[PDB]
Amino acid sequence: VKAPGFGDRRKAMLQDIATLTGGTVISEEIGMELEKATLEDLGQAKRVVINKDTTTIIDGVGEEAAIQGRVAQIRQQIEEATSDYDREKLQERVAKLAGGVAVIKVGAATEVEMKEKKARVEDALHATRAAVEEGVV
Amino acid sequence: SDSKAIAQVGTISANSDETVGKLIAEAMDKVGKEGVITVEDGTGLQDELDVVEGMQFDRGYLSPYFINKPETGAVELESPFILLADKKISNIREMLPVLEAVAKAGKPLLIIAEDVEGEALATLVVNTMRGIVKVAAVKAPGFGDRRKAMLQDIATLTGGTVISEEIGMELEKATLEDLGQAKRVVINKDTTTIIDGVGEEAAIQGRVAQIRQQIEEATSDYDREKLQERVAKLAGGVAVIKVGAATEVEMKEKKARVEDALHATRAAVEEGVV
Amino acid sequence: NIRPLHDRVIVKRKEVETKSAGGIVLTGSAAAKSTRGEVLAVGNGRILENGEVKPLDVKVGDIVIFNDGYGVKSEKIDNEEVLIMSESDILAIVE
Amino acid sequence: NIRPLHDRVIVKRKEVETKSAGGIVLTGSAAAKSTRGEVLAVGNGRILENGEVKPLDVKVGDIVIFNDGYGVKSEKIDNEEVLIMSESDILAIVE
Amino acid sequence: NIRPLHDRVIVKRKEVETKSAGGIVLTGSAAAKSTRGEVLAVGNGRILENGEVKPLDVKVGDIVIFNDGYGVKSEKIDNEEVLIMSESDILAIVE
Repeated sequence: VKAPGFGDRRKAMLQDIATLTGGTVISEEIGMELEKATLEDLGQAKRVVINKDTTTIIDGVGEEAAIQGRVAQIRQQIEEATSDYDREKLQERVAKLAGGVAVIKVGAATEVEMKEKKARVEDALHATRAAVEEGVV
Repeated sequence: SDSKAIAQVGTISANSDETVGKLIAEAMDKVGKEGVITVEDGTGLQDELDVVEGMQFDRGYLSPYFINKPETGAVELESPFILLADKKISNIREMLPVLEAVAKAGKPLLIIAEDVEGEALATLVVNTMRGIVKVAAVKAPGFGDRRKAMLQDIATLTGGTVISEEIGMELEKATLEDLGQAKRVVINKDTTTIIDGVGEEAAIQGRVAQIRQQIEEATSDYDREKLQERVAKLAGGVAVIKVGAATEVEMKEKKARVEDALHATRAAVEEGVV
Repeated sequence: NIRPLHDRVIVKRKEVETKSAGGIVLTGSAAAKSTRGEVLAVGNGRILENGEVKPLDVKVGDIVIFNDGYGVKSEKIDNEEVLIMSESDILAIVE
Repeated sequence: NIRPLHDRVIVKRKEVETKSAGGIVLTGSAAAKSTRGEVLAVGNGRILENGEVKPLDVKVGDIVIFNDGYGVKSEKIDNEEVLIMSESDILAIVE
Repeated sequence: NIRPLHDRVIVKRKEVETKSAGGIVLTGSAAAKSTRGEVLAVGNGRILENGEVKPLDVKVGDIVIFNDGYGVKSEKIDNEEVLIMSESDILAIVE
């Protein structure tokens, strides 16, 4: 399969997969060659399912402390982020490493109804986030 | 001349805002007579003052693998050498003598060069993680003649010699005498700071004196403010005031008031009050 | 076993050194391929114009200096890479 | 210690002079690389067509003048630069 | 003092003539470099295939005409320029 992302974020994603699976990234910029790779540079998992569009890695073998260290690092560069796009990308990365990702599909008969309902659902989701982070009146 | 009168001037010029006057008086007291103060947009709702001591230039490390302190994501070197290379480095063959000498020395090294290509950077990052040498590499600030001038300024502050082809020296023949020294070097993603560098004072006073003469012989305000920033870096400090406001129109109005107050405090210091 | 013909010699070249005059480790294009090798097979000898043959100057067991070029050839014998080249490609003998 | 093969000679070139007919020092591409060297190792001799070998005219200890080209090769011994090159590229011997 | 090796000869080039066939002086690319020189020292001689050496026909003190080319080399000895070239590049000897 192909490596996700384009550029530095691709490097970060590869390193995240290495942390989750307990492996070592083979790159020229740090000084190892793929010919000299051994079994220790290979990560391990329990089950891998690949489709036409998505690849999933389930129950990777890795000691937790690396995962908490990585997610802590990421939340530190989260606090030092300016644009919302960068912050939400790092939040996606933290969700992939530690939590989960949910998707809500809106069902409606037409397109105008779909757009109106989708806007309502986004308002609701923002309000629940705010009410969790600060409380209610 | 006293701080109370400067506070009063800054307050009057900011439309009777006591906090602006107090902040500007504190900034002028901390940064010194030779420092500079700038105003920029903030992120919170309260005004904040951040003052930088020492020399800082807006150049970060060339490879994230140099980081030895992932907690803050910063490269920290204690008592390193500063190798000021006034040339483009792509082949590692040139740096072997100085690297071996510093490895024998047993204390870190910092490379400020025009650029570092893939091969030399790869060799450096391979060596840093093996425990052989502690090496960090950053870019030389500026573009053109000002870049040369600021490399010379760092050489004067750190007590080193700039390695340039236009003077008649080669980087292979460099020794420890051409390398400067400092007390601490902290590098981030964006800024590099050199703290408590060794340098005999007479050199710094002479350099700032010359810079004052080309300050007096400057026409455009841009050149004058760049020269004043250089003098602040070598001798004084640099302070930045962030303006806090809820919206953008309020931010613009408050920022204009703060700039008015800063200009008035400068003028009142340089000529007096009525 | 592999035996050459006439004035050809089969060698195996030594591994490229990493550290150079200290602890500095060279990685990438900096570490050029080594031009020192160990002779394994030696031919019978070069054929002269008149017809008689004279023995090789290089003996089995010595360390030789050679120049890489078009005449030098690489062969994968018994899962081990070796170099096959003529005598004229030999420059000097170590010790 | 290294010994050349046949009619090859190992030399080390002299350091490039800085001053030129006075105190003017030359720096950059102006100071061309020196074409004078000191012989260290001398081979046994060139092989004739009939077969016998004759000794070289150049002896160890003299100063030679040579023309740099493709046949001249540089190699590192004892962390020092030496030139392994054919005798036909020797032009003259000083004194 | 430098002595040529084998069949080479050391010559010094004559100064380029300025006035040609009258008082007209030539300046620039018009005055082509002179192809007449004076021999200083002569090598022992060329080596034959069988092994013996023949003395060179050119003797020291004569005036020679040669062809400039890649085989001719220029050397700076005693702060003076001389040409190092083979005997085959000698075309004819004056008087």
